[PDB]
Amino acid sequence: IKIMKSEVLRVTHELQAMKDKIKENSEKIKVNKTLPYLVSNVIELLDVGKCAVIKTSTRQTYFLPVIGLVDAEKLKPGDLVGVNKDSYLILETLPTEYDSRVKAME
Amino acid sequence: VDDYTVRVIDVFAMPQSGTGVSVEAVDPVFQAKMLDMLKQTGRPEMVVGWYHSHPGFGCWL
Amino acid sequence: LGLPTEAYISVEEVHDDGTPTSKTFEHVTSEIGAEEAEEVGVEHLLRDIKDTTVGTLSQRITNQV
Amino acid sequence: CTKIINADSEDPKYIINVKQFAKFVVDLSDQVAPTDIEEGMRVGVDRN
Amino acid sequence: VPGFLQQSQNSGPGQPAVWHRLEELYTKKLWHQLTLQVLDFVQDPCFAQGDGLIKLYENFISEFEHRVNPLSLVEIILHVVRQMTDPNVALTFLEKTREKVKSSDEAVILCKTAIGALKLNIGDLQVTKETIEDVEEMLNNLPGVTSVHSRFYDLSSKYYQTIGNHASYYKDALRFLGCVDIKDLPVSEQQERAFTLGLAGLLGEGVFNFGELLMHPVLESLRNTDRQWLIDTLYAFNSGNVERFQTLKTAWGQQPDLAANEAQLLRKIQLLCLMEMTFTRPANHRQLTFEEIAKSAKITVNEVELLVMKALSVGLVKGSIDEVDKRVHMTWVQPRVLDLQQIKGMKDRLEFWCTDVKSMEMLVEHQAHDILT
Amino acid sequence: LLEHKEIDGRLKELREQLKELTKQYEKSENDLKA
Amino acid sequence: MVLESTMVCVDNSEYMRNGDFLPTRLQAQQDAVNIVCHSKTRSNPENNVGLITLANDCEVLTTLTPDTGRILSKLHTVQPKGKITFCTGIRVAHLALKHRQGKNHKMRIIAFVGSPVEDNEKDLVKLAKRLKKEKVNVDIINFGEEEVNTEKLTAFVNTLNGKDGTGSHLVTVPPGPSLADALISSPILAG
Repeated sequence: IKIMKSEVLRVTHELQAMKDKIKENSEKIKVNKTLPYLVSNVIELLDVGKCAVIKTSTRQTYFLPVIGLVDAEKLKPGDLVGVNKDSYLILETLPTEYDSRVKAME
Repeated sequence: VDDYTVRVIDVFAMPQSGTGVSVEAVDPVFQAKMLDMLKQTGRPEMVVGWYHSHPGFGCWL
Repeated sequence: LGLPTEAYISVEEVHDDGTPTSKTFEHVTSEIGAEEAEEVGVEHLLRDIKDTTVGTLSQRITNQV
Repeated sequence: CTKIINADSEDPKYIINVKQFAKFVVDLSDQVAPTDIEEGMRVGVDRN
Repeated sequence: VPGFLQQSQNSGPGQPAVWHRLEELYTKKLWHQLTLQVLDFVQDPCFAQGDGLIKLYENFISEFEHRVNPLSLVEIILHVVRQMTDPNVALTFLEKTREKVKSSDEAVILCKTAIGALKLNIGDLQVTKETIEDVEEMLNNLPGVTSVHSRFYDLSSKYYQTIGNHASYYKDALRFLGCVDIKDLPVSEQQERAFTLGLAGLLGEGVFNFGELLMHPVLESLRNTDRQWLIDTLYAFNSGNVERFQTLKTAWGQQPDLAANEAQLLRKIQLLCLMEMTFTRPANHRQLTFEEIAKSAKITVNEVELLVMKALSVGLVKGSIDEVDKRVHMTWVQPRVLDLQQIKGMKDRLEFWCTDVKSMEMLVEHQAHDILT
Repeated sequence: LLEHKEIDGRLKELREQLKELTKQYEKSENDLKA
Repeated sequence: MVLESTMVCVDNSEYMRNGDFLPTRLQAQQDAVNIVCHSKTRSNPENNVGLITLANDCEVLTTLTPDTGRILSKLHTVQPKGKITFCTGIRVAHLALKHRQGKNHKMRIIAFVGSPVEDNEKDLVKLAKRLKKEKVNVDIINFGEEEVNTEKLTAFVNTLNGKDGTGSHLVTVPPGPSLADALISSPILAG
């Protein structure tokens, strides 16, 4: 019973510490995922556990062993994403622009 | 050492920041704790200057 | 001649099958290896009359000695 | 400039097309207000 | 509690001083002094048949301490359960204690090995082996206690009434001898232990030479008093001399445990003998004619091949046999203890080869001084 | 059973319910290696 | 008031297994270091505190640091499963006191011994001399065993307080009421 209370105090101190650790982690995530992302057209997703090849708007193809800082389930092969300008990883997904006639038709 | 000599005894890196390589990229707190704590280690050397890598751009400012 | 470093690791055995307790750091084979953009710094720090990676007959006989 | 990404002052980024160069999502400068920026207009953007 | 302590101050050797010390330590609520006092008290020479009141006393003491190291508390419990001498109630008491002290330290471990030791007489296999593997698998980050290993000897050694536990029993018995550094046991007890150890070494199927058996202090120090025939057998087997008359002398000097395994003992001594002939000739003439092995190992030349094959199979030598010319080639990787005079001789051999190395180094250096630069 | 009603009254939420922050830490570590 | 780096010497030995204080002598040491470090930190905000184990080895779990929460948590789960050693403990305390960060900090440690020290008076007195040469001013408090303020400890005090020197007070704690007020009446007023 007393060991239980000691474990309770230990776990609450661990909670307090890992709070600030996850905050530092988030700060450095925002340090990497700042704002001036580059949009890329995701050509397709390949299995490896998924890796994606993308065609960034700088007419350049790129293979990503890890799919950035976004979930990886929907991720349609053509879903426009904001890939990092220098390290080329997917910081965020943005809604699809248009599909030729589907915008040519209101 | 003198007006004709600068002796870079050592260098310590700095955390990568989203700004890039600027004067806001030097964390005053990180710089401090590193300075006092290296002084404790046995490296009580004043900060001579800074360095940054221009990858493939050559050497210039 | 041959002693740049020696790396040791502690193991959990008393001393042998039939001996009292000890710890007895274990030697591990050590190599001095560098990746790119570190080995080049070594070379630039070097480039005295030393090096000559290609093995001339003179250098090979010196190696045998 | 293109779609406002549905900014609402928490997503001030917009996908912008610099001619034959690429397209980028970018946030505003402090000297400009979002009310002065809407889709489809030419906007001067910094290098850094 | 003081009522029984003062009333039952008697019924114990040297009762007044010790029980008044117990009184004064109890009224002052000292426990570690109390725990050392009680371990000394239960380690007294006696039968301590007053089990009921002593178990009640330790019941109060253990319920009230709740922080005394479970090593000492479990030592007291071990002595008291040795005192009760009744299997089922002792088992239930051990369960109650291990549920009273569930600390991660060496309390449940000693409870399990005490269960195994008490259950060795009934149900040798079905419960003790799993406790053994449990103890060894969660023996970690406390190697310094060095008593659970003595109890491990107790369990896996009193398991030697088998054929397999003659080399494995020897293994954990040497491990135990390492476990108890100080001798601190009666000469008769260590003599019995070295008796069964020599038995293990001789009847060990996988143990052939296995030095450090003669060089372990526990046997060499105190086995020269009585039953020296076994130590003589150890000498002769490590020396490889069959010594038929003296080996038989020990055979009918110790009729049991050696007449019924004489075949495997002969196998072992013959392999050791071949080891010695390989030792004697320093590869100057490696090819040994079958006459040497026949006369030396006292075997027929039809059986040298068989014993060589056996020695290769077990893993001690890695030679080969030339039957055409009646020779055997030997390239073997089995070393031995090395007899300090032999240390000096091998030192001289090292000196010879090192000065040869040095001489050729100077020769090449002088001849190539033009090129070395 | 004095202070052992269900589990110390507190460990039920601290052990796993408030340990979901370790799952979020795992997510953070995936963000790291990405 | 004065800048200092405290190096507390907590005992988790097996001779600590005493009932001299009501709940637990080890817990008596835990809340005693708790209260004394509370008083010291509250006395001077920038002071540094640390922890040393003396059982079968000198574990230095927390060194000279200003924060009190983490040393406090190190007090818990101390697991008293060892054997005390005063001399090596005070040696480690002294060398840590040499390795303090701020040079102005006047050296100071808090030592709590509740076990009978098994040693020889000659080594003890020579160690008192060595600590006297380095002007390391200790306070020593006798807990636990009935040989409170043993001749070893009195010699330590009168030698470290050589002709009323550093101020290693022989504050006496009864083998009974090691009460918090009994542990704060003397030191918070003086040492």
